[PDB]
Amino acid sequence: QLVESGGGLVQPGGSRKLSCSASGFAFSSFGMHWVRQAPEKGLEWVAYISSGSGTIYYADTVKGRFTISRDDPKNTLFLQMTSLRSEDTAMYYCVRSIYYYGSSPFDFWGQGTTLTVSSSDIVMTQATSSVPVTPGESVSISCRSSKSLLHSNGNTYLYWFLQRPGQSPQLLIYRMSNLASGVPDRFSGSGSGTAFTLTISRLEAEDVGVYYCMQHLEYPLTFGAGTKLE
Amino acid sequence: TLSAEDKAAVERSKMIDRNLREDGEKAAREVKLLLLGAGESGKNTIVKQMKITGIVETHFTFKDLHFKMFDVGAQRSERKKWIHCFEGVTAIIFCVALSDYDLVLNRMHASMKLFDSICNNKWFTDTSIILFLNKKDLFEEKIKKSPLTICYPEYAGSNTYEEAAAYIQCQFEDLNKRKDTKEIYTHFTCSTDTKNVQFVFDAVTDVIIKNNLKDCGLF
Amino acid sequence: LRQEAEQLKNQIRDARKACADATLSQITNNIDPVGRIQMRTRRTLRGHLAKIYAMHWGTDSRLLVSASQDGKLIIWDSYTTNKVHAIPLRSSWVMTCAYAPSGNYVACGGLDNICSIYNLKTREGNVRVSRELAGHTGYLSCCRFLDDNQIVTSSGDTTCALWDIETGQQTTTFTGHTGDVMSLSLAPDTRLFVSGACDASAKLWDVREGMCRQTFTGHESDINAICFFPNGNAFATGSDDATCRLFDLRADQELMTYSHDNIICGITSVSFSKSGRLLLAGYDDFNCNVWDALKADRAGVLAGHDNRVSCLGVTDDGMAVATGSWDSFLKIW
Amino acid sequence: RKLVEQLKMEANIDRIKVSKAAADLMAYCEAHAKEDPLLTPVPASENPFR
Amino acid sequence: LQALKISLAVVLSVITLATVLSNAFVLTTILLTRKLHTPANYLIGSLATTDLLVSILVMPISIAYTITHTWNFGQILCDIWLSSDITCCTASIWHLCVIALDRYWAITDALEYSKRRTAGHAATMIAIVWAISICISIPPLFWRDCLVNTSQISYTIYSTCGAFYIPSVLLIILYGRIYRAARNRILNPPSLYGKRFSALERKRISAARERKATKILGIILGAFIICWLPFFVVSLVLPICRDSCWIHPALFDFFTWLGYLNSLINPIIYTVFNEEFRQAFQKIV
Ligand SMILES: CC(C)CCC[C@@H](C)[C@H]1CC[C@H]2[C@@H]3CC=C4C[C@@H](O)CC[C@]4(C)[C@H]3CC[C@]12C
Ligand SMILES: NCCc1c[nH]c2ccc(O)cc12
Repeated sequence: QLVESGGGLVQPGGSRKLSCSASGFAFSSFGMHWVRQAPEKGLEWVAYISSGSGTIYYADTVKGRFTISRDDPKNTLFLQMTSLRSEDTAMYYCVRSIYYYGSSPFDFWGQGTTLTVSSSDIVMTQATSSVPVTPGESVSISCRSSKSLLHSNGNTYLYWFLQRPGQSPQLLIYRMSNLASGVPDRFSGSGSGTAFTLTISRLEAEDVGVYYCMQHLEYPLTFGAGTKLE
Repeated sequence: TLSAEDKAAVERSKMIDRNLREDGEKAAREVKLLLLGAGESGKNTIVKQMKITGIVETHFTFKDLHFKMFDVGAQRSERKKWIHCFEGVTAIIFCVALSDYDLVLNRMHASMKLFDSICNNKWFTDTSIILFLNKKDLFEEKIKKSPLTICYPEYAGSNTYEEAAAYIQCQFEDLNKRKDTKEIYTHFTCSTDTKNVQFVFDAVTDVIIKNNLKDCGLF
Repeated sequence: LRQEAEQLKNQIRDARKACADATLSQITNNIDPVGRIQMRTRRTLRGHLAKIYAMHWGTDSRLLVSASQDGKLIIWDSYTTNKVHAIPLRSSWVMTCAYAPSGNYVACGGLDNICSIYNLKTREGNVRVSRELAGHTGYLSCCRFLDDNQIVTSSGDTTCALWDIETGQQTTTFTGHTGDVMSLSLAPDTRLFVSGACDASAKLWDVREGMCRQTFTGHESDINAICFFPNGNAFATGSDDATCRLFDLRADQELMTYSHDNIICGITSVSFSKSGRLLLAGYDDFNCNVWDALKADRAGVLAGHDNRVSCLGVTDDGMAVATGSWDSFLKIW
Repeated sequence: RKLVEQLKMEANIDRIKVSKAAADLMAYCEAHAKEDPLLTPVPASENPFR
Repeated sequence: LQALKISLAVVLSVITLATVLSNAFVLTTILLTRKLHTPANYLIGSLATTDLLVSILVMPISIAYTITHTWNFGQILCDIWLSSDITCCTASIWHLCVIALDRYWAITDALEYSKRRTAGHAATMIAIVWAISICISIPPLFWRDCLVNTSQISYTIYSTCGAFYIPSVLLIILYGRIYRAARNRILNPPSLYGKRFSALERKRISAARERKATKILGIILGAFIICWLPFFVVSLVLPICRDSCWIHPALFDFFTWLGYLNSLINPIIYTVFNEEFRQAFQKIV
């Protein structure tokens, strides 16, 4: 499980340390990502650090200002934040990921903490803003990207995340073809270059939420506008 | 070119390579020793006193050297199918109880045959053997009444441990068909605390020195 | 009763001779030879620092597990050489490894009688011992996964054991051999399997019935390798006598023998290609020879190893062949 | 004492002529010949190992 | 009379070709034989590479110059040739010294040396040797026929010392200690033999091993001494031999070529006596 602490009220231009404690898994061998969600918008990737701190990446919006570090002995992940802007207000999520053939990156997401302050990336599009639904009705969600996700190696790097109300996003489908462990086999994903869709058959309870489509071709990572089911 | 996931997988592979290199270095620094001998040859007590269903690994350290001893006495199968696994052992510890010269399998002859097979095994051409003569106290207490001629008809002279255990050692060494390439280290075991460990350390150091000399072209 | 067994063995020999109306060599005379075959070392898997004795290809033809004396199992991505996983072992004396058909579990073993079971899909991420299968009194020789719940094991006890992974108990014990078992091979349907033994004979067993069905003889030394023909009706064997023999379950007799005058070393590993026309076997002279399963001719030689070829395997689709060796390197051809 | 009954049971199996076995093996090999990349070299595009 | 020139040219050409071939064979055997991947074997490979540099970048020009005795390549190439010759010869000598140091450590304090003996340590020693050779060979450029500078005797003394005498005495001391340790083990082994305190069988092999070790060490010492000393003594004394002393140029060139022959001799001595090197050579051919 992942739990975050360090949130609160910070004046613009200040600094606030954000920490993520990892337990129940080999945090050393798991890659870590920071994703922030504004109170009225979708997810947004912040920074990524590889296992062993051998590779560190930041988004263009947080380049330099935000620094990400790891401390394996305490199984804790730190994100040094300085010179915060007004737009930086968002709920930060501690994401667990591991990279290997057949792996499921972004499988687990932390509870997250709410942060508030006083006052050439791949474009992901989700025209289907909302779709009212009821149990027993099939659902199709369409996601579009400005770049073809079919890599030369043959792997289509597309990720689907479902965020229930009051809960952090959970991995739904990774690489457009593999369902995350524990996810019911109901969900299915398929598509072609520049056009991807997510289909849900015979919807029922514990399905209400917001579906986000993400691409993992190269950093910075981007998320779609999000399709809301109600 | 490699994608982000491919690059992360490559980085994970390189980290695994670093871990493998570290583990291999740790294994190389530590010394691997093979234990052989009969069940009643005292090897059990030897392992028990050197500890500072299948094979048993005994890891111990002495004077900065990490020693790991493998007890293959529990393997009731022909050695040639799995003996090759220990080709890289620096030295082989062979335990023989001198009191078996009058026992019934003549199990001393069986121990001699096992030593011959191990020594002349094609896998242990360059592997030295550390011979441990166990139960010397019982051997000397019993030889004064039971002559050693029972096991070795060719034996001549007074039946005392001083000139009997030495003769046993010479007979054991006579099995060497390749004396030029390998060496045998013989020790006498008592109710000591660390003298056996000291002898093992000295034998390992001598083997390392001889290997270095051979690499230098000498010996 | 020892008098009756000899007479009935003579009777079985007479029956086998009677049913041997023709031979594979004679009938296959008109079959066009496969020709001279070569395979290049497309991938050289580096990272092992000790002798490699076993390997197994995954059902996806991409992931393959290897075992070395370093006490660590390395899962290799054959398409990119990347090490998917590194699994420390409780005992460095590991001689066999198995890859589950679903790819969720991996097993291994060696001088230690316990056959360790490892899960590659753990929620913790790091590979942990799923369960230890203890009960064998002899060194483990080979491992093969029937499924995520059922595994067949062969050891030096002279008896092969069937283990239920969920409970860890020996579901079935196979007895009848007179020597240490050195190899195993599961049929395409997994219903039947065969194991090689030091008694110079190969015994066919039925998993469901839990008893022997056939026994094959003809080898002069210990049988070290065994693999089913892709069709599942025949299997080849390798032995120290430097000869490879093909046996058919239905015929219950040898079909072909693969040997050469200049090959004096034994065979350590044996496998069949997807079509079964090419027979690939390892040897102690640090090279691999491909034998025509029909014409018995040496189609080609896969050289490049330095110390000794110990394990050999073919992908599920036959795209490539990966051969391990004692020099701590696996080469994919 | 049990090997004797094991061999009693073993003696009851049916043995087919070696010619039929050879014919079946040749048929399988020729049917799967085109499915063996080892037998026939494949273009670099199809073979994943470069 | 003109036949001597062609004879000298051809003999020197075959000598340098054999040197290059032997050094390249040793280097490729080391590279292609993983069994020979060892820090000591890394030092041997570095010595082989230094010999290749000597026989490629210096030997052809030495052949061209010695036979003609006239430098037609100019001063710009003369400076480079002299620097390369000096640095490569110093590197070879110091590589021999480092190999002797490694052997002495592995024979005397093998327990600690095993921890200390790593590929990084061999690389560090090789870098130190190369730096010493550079500092020996770079000076001549700054201070000022193609010959080593002899305007000042201080540089002569420093270069000769650091190139031969210091490495020579270091090598002699190290190999004497190695010989003493080897003979002590052969004749005074540790009391690890129980009651051994048939003896003729052991005495025969002991004497054979002692003779083999003595012969090997004598060969190693000679191949350096009687090869470089005749060339270094003259190189040292000639600058002092200003007016009351002289030597024939032909004898000086002969001493130079005898010293160069050390490059050819080194791989044979350093690989033939090792079982692993001989096995690798047999595997290659
Ligand atoms: C071409 C040149 C450089 C090669 C010179 C090699 C010389 C120095 C080698 C070859 C064989 C060696 C000799 C062979 C045997 C012995 C053993 C002992 O009784 C005294 C030394 C002595 C006599 C050796 C001394 C050095 C020796 C003479
Ligand atoms: N070719 C050997 C020349 C050489 C090597 N080192 C030297 C040092 C001083 C000197 O004068 C000459 C040299």
